[PDB]
Amino acid sequence: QVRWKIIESYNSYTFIDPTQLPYNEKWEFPRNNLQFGKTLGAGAFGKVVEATAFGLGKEDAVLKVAVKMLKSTAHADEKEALMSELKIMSHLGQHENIVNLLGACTHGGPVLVITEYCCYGDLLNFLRRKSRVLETDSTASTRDLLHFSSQVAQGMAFLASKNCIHRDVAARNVLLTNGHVAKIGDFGLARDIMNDSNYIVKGNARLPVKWMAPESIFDCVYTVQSDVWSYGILLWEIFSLGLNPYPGILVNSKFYKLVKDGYQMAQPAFAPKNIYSIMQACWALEPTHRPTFQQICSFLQEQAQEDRRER
Ligand SMILES: CC1CCN(c2ccc(CO)cc2NC(=O)c2ccc(C#N)o2)CC1
Repeated sequence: QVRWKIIESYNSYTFIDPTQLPYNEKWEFPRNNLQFGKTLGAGAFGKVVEATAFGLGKEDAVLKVAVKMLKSTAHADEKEALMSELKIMSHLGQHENIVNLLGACTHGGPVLVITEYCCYGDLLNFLRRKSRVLETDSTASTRDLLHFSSQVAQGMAFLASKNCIHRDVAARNVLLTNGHVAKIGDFGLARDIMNDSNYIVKGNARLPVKWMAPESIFDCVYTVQSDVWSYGILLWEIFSLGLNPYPGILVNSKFYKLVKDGYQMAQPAFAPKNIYSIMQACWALEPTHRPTFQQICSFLQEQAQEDRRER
């Protein structure tokens, strides 16, 4: 699969899986006080649209928001997934680098999940635009790339503390909001996975193989340490300004043997040695030897301090 999921563990402790048990009427919002705007993006089962929420939250501010919903294509299994996402997001609590849940409309019509809106779009395209610009005729700095890396590492650290796995860590799934601050969220339902060649067919599913840890690919094992590997690939995308992972290499038998054998992409053009060390660490074949997101956060902080010390 490729959706957020609370797993069982006991640093962090799983007292309960929000998925089981019905939903908390604690997030209900007036389906009327919502004016649908432009369609931010759409997928196979649903879509997410921009909108204005009148009187949302304590501060009755009329802030801009994003609204996810299903399509005709969505059946039962599809409806459950949306409710489950809702249940997970209502249980995770808020964080500055997560696309936070703001409300929902589960009565008097189709289910609508309201979350924060990210005015600048996804990171991958932001990166690709700057790089294209590099062949000059706003210019990202090492600090800029470090911040993106930190913000995401912080979001992932938060998820990990809640025993929540992401499963689709990639630059395409990193959004940029005010101040160009990065945020992560479950965007599967609005992801056109069936027609995105980055998602390889595995019979009963479509998986982002180039971003997946070996154990997840070969043993269907998904843990927080699997997400760490994926984060390593994300770092490579960030510091190469958006090149596709394993450039020119197709996903087939050869590929699997390569990753299985310990093959690792080369250091990206804009990554300092220290940052490539993070990538290499994240790509340890043995999950237990990979760093935790907090360890990544603290190391990244050190790189930001030294960079500043340098000015
Ligand atoms: C899968 C894609 C994720 C990013 N995407 C946006 C594109 C551009 C902009 C800037 O106008 C914003 C986007 N999205 C959000 O702000 C947002 C909040 C929650 C979700 C969900 N799902 O998408 C379209 C769908």
